[PDB]
Amino acid sequence: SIVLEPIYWNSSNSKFLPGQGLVLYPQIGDKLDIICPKVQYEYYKVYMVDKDQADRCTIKNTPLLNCAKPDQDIKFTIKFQEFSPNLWGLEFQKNKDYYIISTSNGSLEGLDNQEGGVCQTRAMKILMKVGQD
Amino acid sequence: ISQGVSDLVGLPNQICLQKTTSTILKPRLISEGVCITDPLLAVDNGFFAYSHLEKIGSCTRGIAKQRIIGVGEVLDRGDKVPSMFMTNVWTPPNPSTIHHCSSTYHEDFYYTLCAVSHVGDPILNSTSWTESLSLIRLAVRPKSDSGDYNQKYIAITKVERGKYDKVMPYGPSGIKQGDTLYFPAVGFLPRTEFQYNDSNCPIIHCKYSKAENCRLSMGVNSKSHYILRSGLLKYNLSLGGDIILQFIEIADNRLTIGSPSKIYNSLGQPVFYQASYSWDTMIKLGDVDTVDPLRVQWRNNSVISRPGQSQCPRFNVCPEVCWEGTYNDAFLIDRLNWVSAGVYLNSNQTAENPVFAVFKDNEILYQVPLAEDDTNAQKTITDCFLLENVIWCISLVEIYDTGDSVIRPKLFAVKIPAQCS
Ligand SMILES: *[C@@H]1O[C@H](CO[C@@H]2O[C@@H](C)[C@@H](O)[C@@H](O)[C@@H]2O)[C@@H](O[C@@H]2O[C@H](CO)[C@@H](O[C@H]3O[C@H](CO[C@H]4O[C@H](CO)[C@@H](O)[C@H](O)[C@@H]4O)[C@@H](O)[C@H](O[C@@H]4O[C@H](CO)[C@@H](O)[C@H](O)[C@@H]4O)[C@@H]3O)[C@H](O)[C@H]2NC(C)=O)[C@H](O[C@H]2O[C@@H](C)[C@@H](O)[C@@H](O)[C@@H]2O)[C@H]1NC(C)=O
Ligand SMILES: *[C@@H]1O[C@H](CO)[C@@H](O[C@@H]2O[C@H](CO)[C@@H](O)[C@H](O)[C@H]2NC(C)=O)[C@H](O)[C@H]1NC(C)=O
Ligand SMILES: *[C@@H]1O[C@H](CO)[C@@H](O[C@@H]2O[C@H](CO)[C@@H](O)[C@H](O)[C@H]2NC(C)=O)[C@H](O)[C@H]1NC(C)=O
Ligand SMILES: *[C@@H]1O[C@H](CO)[C@@H](O)[C@H](O)[C@H]1NC(C)=O
Ligand SMILES: *[C@@H]1O[C@H](CO)[C@@H](O)[C@H](O)[C@H]1NC(C)=O
Ligand SMILES: *[C@@H]1O[C@H](CO)[C@@H](O)[C@H](O)[C@H]1NC(C)=O
Repeated sequence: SIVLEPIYWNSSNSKFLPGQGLVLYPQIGDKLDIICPKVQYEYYKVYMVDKDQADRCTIKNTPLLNCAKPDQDIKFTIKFQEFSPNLWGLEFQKNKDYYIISTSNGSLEGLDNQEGGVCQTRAMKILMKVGQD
Repeated sequence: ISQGVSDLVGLPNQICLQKTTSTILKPRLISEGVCITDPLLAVDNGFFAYSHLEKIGSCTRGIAKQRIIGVGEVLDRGDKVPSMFMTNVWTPPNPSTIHHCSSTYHEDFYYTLCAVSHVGDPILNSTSWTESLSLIRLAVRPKSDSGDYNQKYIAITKVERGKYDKVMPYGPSGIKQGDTLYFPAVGFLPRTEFQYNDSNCPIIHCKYSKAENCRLSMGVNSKSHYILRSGLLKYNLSLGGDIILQFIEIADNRLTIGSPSKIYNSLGQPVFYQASYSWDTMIKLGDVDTVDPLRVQWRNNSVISRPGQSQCPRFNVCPEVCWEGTYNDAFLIDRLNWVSAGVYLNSNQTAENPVFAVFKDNEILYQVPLAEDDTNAQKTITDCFLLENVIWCISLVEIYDTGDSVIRPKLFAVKIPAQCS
């Protein structure tokens, strides 16, 4: 019935464990905010990928977050439901697994890197186990 | 005096025209594992057109099970409230191949234009879509043993698409002007043929926006092969034998990406609504200056917007490269003060909290929630009409509460109040 606790997508977030990232377990009906905080700024493009793309730390898609505005707070909110303003069919099914990663190296020159980056080096990835535990 | 349900025309009873924070609107609701999706609603002359797709599983990725295309009548249920009764239903053979139907009414029939695809939604697979269009005609009052009167396919001999490679219907309902029918449509233009001066992009007061953002947001992503341009598909019934559909592009006045749209008559003049699927997130509606070429006199509305995603959420006004949003139309009910009724989703980035609102360009006069907050809601279609000279609105709302077995649209009847206090 809940609003989950917000995730700040910056490298100093201790909830991204080394090598593991963040694992969430959201249930159907929850709401979540993924925030790229205001400002030396960290630049990211954040994507939702499949299990294989998260394990190899690769992207090939339209970003969920485009954190390239040092002046402003950029926010992305999810409700884990069937309906969405996403035109590509964003949905979250219970007992299904969803992966959010970024392949950026954090600098403005590395916003569009498509391999490696901050997913394999800082474990800046989210694993959402929808409708579990 | 005129009784029954009839078009919003003439001089209706006046409606309340000042801001009121108390609830003066009274929505009336009219009549496992399935999701009912892709809805359509049209209200014209005491009749209506309806459509949906029933899926097994998810509303996005479920297996398409049944497509319904139906017409009926809107009547006084006896207690001075409109309700709807189906009279003629058709279910085409292959539900997964019918996309983006659009219905226009003419005296005995509704004419419904759909797109046929074996590659999915033409919008999401544009380059692989072979343009193929279908026309089904349905009698609003069917007759027994009447041959092709009740239900009829109409074979489309020719499509005149101008400079566009592909066209298809894009939006719930259109209008008639005499014996000519117009459907809301979209045109597929290759980016290399798109004529656009990047200096028309309004990037002043938006320090992070670039001049290319408008042109790049004319397609479903920056590097789409096509750009999408709204318009109309024109079908002139007075022609003999010839079923020709021509595309009429919308003018580049306040241009945004082609999105589902609606053209309707209210109080006697055509009105246009275009969904906001990119960076310009304030509501886009207005009176039609010219039908051919199509030109819309967009209102400068600062109160109605729609939920988005990270790049262009609700109330975004600065050009970004984004393709997101919802379809939530509004219906002009008084041209003298330009007040409209419609449903908007009261959420910044989530599809929830539907609200029925009556509003002007720069203010919402009165509104009411249709459910509770955190109630999930999506596409909304509103048509308003007269029931013995009282303005009524019927809204089709994609809605469900978390935990429902069945995701289903709902029909809401809202009487527009006469006095404000
Ligand atoms: C839903 O989203 C709403 C819109 O968000 C904004 O637009 C989108 C497109 C993105 O760009 C977002 O990044 C934006 O935030 C949001 O409402 C906005 O909330 C802002 C506060 O968070 C609020 O204020 C900011 O602007 C004022 C000045 O405002 C002027 O112009 C408008 C235009 O008409 C006028 O109506 C206003 O009256 C103002 O004149 C700033 O002064 C303010 O900041 C401070 O100002 C300092 C200057 O001295 C500055 O240095 C420093 O930054 C200070 O913080 C804000 O920056 C926006 O006006 C408001 N917009 C609208 C259209 O309403 C919703 O927020 C609700 O959220 C709750 C929690 C609460 O914060 C409410 O205030 C707010 O309405 C979003 N809703 C939810 C639920 O999240
Ligand atoms: C729809 O088609 C009819 C049939 O041609 C058009 O009506 C005729 O149009 C021309 C130009 O107005 C006249 O010279 C003819 O004498 C008209 N004849 C009749 C019987 O109407 C009509 O203009 C077309 N309308 C649209 C919107 O395309
Ligand atoms: C919405 O706003 C625009 C811009 O303010 C209006 O466009 C102006 O319309 C007048 C009268 O038609 C012209 O003289 C101006 O040249 C237009 N452009 C401007 C002022 O930049 C438009 O008319 C407004 N629409 C409505 C319905 O009010
Ligand atoms: C980021 O990646 C680009 C190449 O993609 C590289 O040139 C740049 O030096 C990188 N910066 C950092 C800080 O890793
Ligand atoms: C697009 O069309 C191809 C055939 O050309 C098909 O194989 C593919 O699955 C389609 N994808 C979508 C998303 O429609
Ligand atoms: C774009 O507009 C500007 C000023 O309105 C004009 O000078 C310029 O020539 C136009 N661009 C092209 C390519 O014609």
